[PDB]
Amino acid sequence: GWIKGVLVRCMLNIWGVMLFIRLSWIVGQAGIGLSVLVIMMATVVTTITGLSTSAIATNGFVRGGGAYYLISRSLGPEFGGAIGLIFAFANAVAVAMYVVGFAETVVELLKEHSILMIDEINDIRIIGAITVVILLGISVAGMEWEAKAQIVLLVILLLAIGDFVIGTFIPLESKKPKGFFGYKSEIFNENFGPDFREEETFFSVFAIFFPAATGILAGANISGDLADPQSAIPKGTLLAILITTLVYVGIAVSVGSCVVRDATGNVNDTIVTELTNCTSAACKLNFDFSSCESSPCSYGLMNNFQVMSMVSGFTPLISAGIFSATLSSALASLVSAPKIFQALCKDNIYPAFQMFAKGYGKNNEPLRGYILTFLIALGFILIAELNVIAPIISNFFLASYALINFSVFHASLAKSPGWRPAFKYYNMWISLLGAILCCIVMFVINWWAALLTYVIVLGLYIYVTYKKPDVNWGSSTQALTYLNALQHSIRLSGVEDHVKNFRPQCLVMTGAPNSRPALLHLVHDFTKNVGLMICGHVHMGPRRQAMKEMSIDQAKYQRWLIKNKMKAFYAPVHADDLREGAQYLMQAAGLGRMKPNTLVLGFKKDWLQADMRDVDMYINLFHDAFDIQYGVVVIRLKEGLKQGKNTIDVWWLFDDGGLTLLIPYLLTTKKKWKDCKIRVFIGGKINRIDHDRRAMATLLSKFRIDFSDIMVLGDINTKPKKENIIAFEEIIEPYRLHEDDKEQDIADKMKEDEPWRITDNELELYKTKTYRQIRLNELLKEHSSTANIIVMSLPVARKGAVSSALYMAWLEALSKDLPPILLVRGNHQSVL
Amino acid sequence: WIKGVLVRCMLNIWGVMLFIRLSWIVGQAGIGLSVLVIMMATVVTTITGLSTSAIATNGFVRGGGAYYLISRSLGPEFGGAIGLIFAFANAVAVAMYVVGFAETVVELLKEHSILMIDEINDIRIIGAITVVILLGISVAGMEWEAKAQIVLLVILLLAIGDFVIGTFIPLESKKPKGFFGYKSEIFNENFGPDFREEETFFSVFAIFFPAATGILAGANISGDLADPQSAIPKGTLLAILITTLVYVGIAVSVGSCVVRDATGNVNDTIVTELTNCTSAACKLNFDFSSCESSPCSYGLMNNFQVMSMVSGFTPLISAGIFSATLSSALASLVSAPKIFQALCKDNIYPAFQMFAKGYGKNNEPLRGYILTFLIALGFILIAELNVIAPIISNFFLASYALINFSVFHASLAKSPGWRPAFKYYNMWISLLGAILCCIVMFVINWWAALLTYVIVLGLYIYVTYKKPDVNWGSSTQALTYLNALQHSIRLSGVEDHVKNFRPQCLVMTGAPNSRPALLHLVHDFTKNVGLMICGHVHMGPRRQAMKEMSIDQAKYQRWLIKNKMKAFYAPVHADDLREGAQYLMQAAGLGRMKPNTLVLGFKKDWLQADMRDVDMYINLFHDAFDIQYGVVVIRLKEGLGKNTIDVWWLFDDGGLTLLIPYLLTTKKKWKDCKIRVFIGGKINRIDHDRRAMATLLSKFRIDFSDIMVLGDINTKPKKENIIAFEEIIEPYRLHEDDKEQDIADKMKEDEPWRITDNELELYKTKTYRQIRLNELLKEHSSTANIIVMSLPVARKGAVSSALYMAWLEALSKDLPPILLVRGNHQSVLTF
Ligand SMILES: NS(=O)(=O)c1cc(C(=O)O)c(NCc2ccco2)cc1Cl
Ligand SMILES: NS(=O)(=O)c1cc(C(=O)O)c(NCc2ccco2)cc1Cl
Repeated sequence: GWIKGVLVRCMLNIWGVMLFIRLSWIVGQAGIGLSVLVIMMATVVTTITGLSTSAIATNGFVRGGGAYYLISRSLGPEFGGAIGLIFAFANAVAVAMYVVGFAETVVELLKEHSILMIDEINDIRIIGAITVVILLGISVAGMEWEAKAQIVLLVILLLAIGDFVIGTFIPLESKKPKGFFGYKSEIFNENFGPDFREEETFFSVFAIFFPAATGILAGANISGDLADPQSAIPKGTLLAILITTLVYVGIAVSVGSCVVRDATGNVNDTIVTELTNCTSAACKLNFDFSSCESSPCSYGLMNNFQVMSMVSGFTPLISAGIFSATLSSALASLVSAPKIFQALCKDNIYPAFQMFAKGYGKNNEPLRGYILTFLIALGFILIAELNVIAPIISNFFLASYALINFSVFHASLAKSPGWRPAFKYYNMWISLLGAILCCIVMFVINWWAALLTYVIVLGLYIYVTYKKPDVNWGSSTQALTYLNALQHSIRLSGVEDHVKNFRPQCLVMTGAPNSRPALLHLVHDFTKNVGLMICGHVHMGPRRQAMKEMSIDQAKYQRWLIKNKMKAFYAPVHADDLREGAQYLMQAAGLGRMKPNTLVLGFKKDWLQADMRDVDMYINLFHDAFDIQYGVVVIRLKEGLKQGKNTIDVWWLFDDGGLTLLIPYLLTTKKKWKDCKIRVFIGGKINRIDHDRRAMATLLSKFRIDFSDIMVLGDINTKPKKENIIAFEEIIEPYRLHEDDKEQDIADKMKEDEPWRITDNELELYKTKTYRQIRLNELLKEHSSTANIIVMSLPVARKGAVSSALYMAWLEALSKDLPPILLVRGNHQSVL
Repeated sequence: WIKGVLVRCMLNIWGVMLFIRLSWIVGQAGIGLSVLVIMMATVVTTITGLSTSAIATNGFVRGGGAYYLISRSLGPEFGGAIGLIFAFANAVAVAMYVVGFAETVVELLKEHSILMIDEINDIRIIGAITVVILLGISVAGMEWEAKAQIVLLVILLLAIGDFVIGTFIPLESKKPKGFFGYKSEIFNENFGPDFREEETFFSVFAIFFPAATGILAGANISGDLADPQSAIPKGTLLAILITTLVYVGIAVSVGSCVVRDATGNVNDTIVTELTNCTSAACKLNFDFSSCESSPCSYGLMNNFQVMSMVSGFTPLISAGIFSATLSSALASLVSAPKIFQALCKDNIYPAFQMFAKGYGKNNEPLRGYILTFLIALGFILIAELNVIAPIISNFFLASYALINFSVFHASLAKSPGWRPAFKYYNMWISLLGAILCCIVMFVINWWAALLTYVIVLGLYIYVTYKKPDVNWGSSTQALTYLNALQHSIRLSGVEDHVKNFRPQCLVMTGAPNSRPALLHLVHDFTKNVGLMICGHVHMGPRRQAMKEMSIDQAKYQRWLIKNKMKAFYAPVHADDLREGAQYLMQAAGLGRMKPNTLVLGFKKDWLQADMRDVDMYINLFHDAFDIQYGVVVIRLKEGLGKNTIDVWWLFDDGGLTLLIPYLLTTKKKWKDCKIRVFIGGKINRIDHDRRAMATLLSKFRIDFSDIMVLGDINTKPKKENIIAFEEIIEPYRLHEDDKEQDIADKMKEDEPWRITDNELELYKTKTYRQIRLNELLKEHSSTANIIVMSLPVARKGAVSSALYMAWLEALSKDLPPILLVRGNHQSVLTF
């Protein structure tokens, strides 16, 4: 593997302009020990983030290529996106940092040669604009060029830092005008001072140093391909942070022991005999610093930001090295950030940003993404001063690192993916501690900008929480949502008591979900968010071709159920007939306590023109649903289409456990039937109108129906009319067995060859039930004609007590021409 | 309803800070700043009131505990978080009110002549004694809790009436101090902001926020209302409206009545003299000099009896302070232990369970009492007032911020039980309120805010998965049930194609109490990578089936959740085992969580059992294969080199034979694996087949120890094993050649399962292969933790069930735990 390549790229990202152009003021403002402290703290947080991103790279997404899929699925759909935004924005503003550094170095280069000084902020702005022009011109195309240029340039950078540690080794009297002393002992003692002359504090110089150590995420996940991408990249990058920390400590100590804080650029201010009062760094010598305690100093350590780069020997090589380092870091940042934006746009967790992904050229680079990154980077370039801008970039890098640490901690704690340890010091608690320390430290720097950072993080969490995108868990890593669903189902199965909640769970026995859409919508009304709907389908046919047909039907009808705004589980079964497959579904479907407890059938509207064997299976389906204590709900809709305008009439005619009252109430809460007034109809005696009405009203207050009105009807149990019974017997006539007219042997033959014939004996035996059904239909047409939905208790009979033709004729006569009617019968156990 | 809970809420909110500190606050801060402080505290309290109003209007009829309301509406995690924070806030607020009462008592002693010691220590001793007497009243005060509160409210309104009457009554003795009734001349000097001795705008707000607290404690905590859905919103919100405006009124009247600098001395009664005095002190003649140059002792700044100086009949006003403070303390000491015991009974904190127990007429926690009134005395030791007040303010702000953020989070993420339907509620209002609470939480104190942030974050981390690991703790099914709904829908909506294959097992063992080791072995390779459904076919009468199935389901699910098994007990009712297994294979599971493999224990004692049962058990194999399922036949011994998991790969069945050992290895008990993969290949360059199988293994991430290629299969075994097999199958063998044709025909049609001599002659090579494989397993794999071999398979009706089970018994005769695995041709590197 190219541990060499990863090392050189991570180094070149760290070894930028903040590496060696500001450390002079870092040690001049603070001292030796305090600079060592800030370097060590930046090292601690950087190595915690390095261990975190090492845990990202080596395991959990070892096979997975690319940064963003790994950071998303190996962590969580929520956690990856925020990291992407903040770290991309941090790179975008780092571009501004490094071009400002190049610009101020160019200003210093021009100042000595130029006879006059143009506006300094304007000079920095125009030079930075030109540098970003070169940056984009390089970043249009080419990656092997940077892959070689990094190895080309790291040697020159090491030569530059060697020139720093060697320029003091050669002293010179011409170097004495500037306050230069060669590795003297007094300088280190002078510079080991904990609080110093500049008003800025410790956390200020912490911000001034911190972005230099940032950028380690580039080689771990942002880096892609480059031969071996795993199992040795973490060790190489960790070694990179370690060696950068060692060289930072070395150069800080060397510069602190090198040069005194304030200096006078003159041959004067040298005292022949003054051993007392220690005016300069060299107390007995006092070569340079005198009379500049209150006067501004031209070439001071803290007063001049770049004195170490000017007083180092062979300084043109230093000047070239500054350009090389800052341009290399700028190229790295500006090839990173736009592709980060484009990657998050392509994954489209946030469709509001999705159009930024362009892929204009042969490479997938975003042209409009390049323009947007150019604009925002130049916007931060508009601030031509580096001292206050550097904390801003520090804030977003350190915040992104804190989010990475907390994401790694949450991934280790939850371990929804594989997420092996596969690392030394893989501990999640140390990552949590690093994240907390990062949060506090980010706060201490620029409390207002920090508060805006928490605001942005909370807003990102707010957006990603309510909106669940089928991006990474949805594509190629469905194991995450599978395990979440499995864990939630196991948790649900752990509840001890089920008697508290009836929880209406429906098994809709409609074969084709695309067919009968209004009935599926009506079922979805009462089970949308209160219960489980399972749209069963019994596929009969050859068993050899059964499995492929069932699979393709599952795919197609599940796509249909998801496309329409429904929450249904398509469950297909293979059986010889309807009854066997329905038995399969009713006794076996569901997981744990997500098992259907009501059976929902559509009214068989073609029972007149269908074979009576199918009607027998329909009625026996009613009966063996009642055997398993299911609740039968029969829906008869005009399929040529529901609108809620006035009322939803409920006809409480039987105590079925309260299902026929529970379903209408669940209809009201869906905001489609919000403007619908429940008007319960009950059957009581004329003398008992007040008692029944009052008790029923209290019973609804127990169901919390909040009835509009309750009307008691004495019209039931009367002879319906001459016409309606005529129509009923005309409906019966094709299936009626006229045993009176036929001979007894002929009647027995016609009964045995077709046992579904309705006879004259049980027609007169069940006369009162038939008259009750017809009378109820008359009352429905009179009182419930203007109603959105009608709910009544469906009639039942003992198994074999009635012919199937008679039972379906009762169901047809009861619901003849009404609006959508919902005949409900429930198991006798209470639903409260 | 209104007056039942308004009295309690007004007693709670009108506390110690109404009387002694309001004058001081409107002295340090101007009247404009006092109005700003009271108004913005009112904004915070009203936002919390709308949040808790939505919480109460969430659709459950009556919840006893307000914490339990938070729990059933938002969830166990947030419910526990607000419960703990609010309980601690009430516990420390009890100490605050005790310190306030002790302050009034000690400064009344200073009003009198008797003073035992320095007033600072007198605060400590009086606070301790008052904690003792409040314990004496606290244990059982049912008549004091209900009957005395209306009297206390009457006394409090009486006291505020005397305050107004005192504002409207000038007197000569009030003239040396600051007292000028409702005049602009001192309103001019008093309007200005005059902060003194390190005081800031947020510090006076930090001590003022204790006054506007406990809006939940007054009415919502008790949970005894005629209309809990509707009276709770009107009980609190209107109370705030009848509270804070009264506050504002005082903030005006004091600012209009008493001067910012008042000399207690009677010496500086200036004669009517022509002196300018641009300061408002001499606008009316009395100078109030030398109290601003030197330390002062009166005038909204250096005294707190200035409000008592305003009001006549000062015993009545002092009784007003006493009644208000003790009523607030009594409300807090009732609120906190009840919520704390509800936390323990909800089992969110297992270590806290010892606090739950209590005895009495109504069960109350004595452990909670002793801990709260111990930490109260711990805060009594800090006698300094404006240091106690900020930490109670911070903790109440923590409770309110957590409430608002949790309500907003439940509204945002579309939580399952979220239909509040409150008259005027907005989720954005709650979010803004939580943000404002966090900001003003920080600004008043940084270390306290940091400690609160770190403790609530640690609590959130603890309740993430450590508590939902086994027992999440919610006794309400809904927050679980509907939740799984979306997740199963979250599983159903994804287009998995055939890319995602997971081991989804349908174990067929009727009694999970029997064969626990087999269930553990199945759980080993399906713990976190698939679905495991233990299925039971209940045989018996149909009439008593449902109750028997319900009892068995409850018992076996409790057993499966007690032992660390993640399984679903799925019972089906059928006449025979084959029909129930067909039910479970066809229909069990929902969405993408449907069984993919069939797990069958090896039918030991099949020699003793009737051959019809063996025939049905064998027909289970052929039914599973038809529905395209995978069959594993574990012959784990039920009595319970080095550690090794041997894999004999003799057939290409979709890689399940290799997938099962890999899933075994990624477990704690099988961490040491040393997988040895044996394969049968014809005699050739062995290394070719070895490296091809090695590449196929490296696809599976198996980390093999060695692939051994053995060609000793397909040879005649030893004669001992063959005759042993012959004696095994002898009782079930129809010797058609030995006997006559018609006896054989009678025995065949009577017993179709009899194995003929023709089946033995046809399948001689297969039988020899099975018994030779058994010899090879004994020779090569005698010492191993697990053996996994491809399952023998025959076409339907080709072999008798006796011969088939004799093959399965001969193959696995005296071996370690052996799994005979056959899979559908699906899992070709798809996992
Ligand atoms: N309401 S119905 O009688 O016309 C009806 C109709 C159907 C239906 O076929 O849609 C159905 N599904 C079972 C099935 C058979 C073939 C495919 O699915 C069930 C019923 Cl009850
Ligand atoms: N693996 S087995 O053949 O010995 C077996 C064994 C059992 C078993 O009895 O545990 C079982 N349960 C079904 C049942 C019927 C009546 C009671 O349970 C099913 C099977 Cl396949």
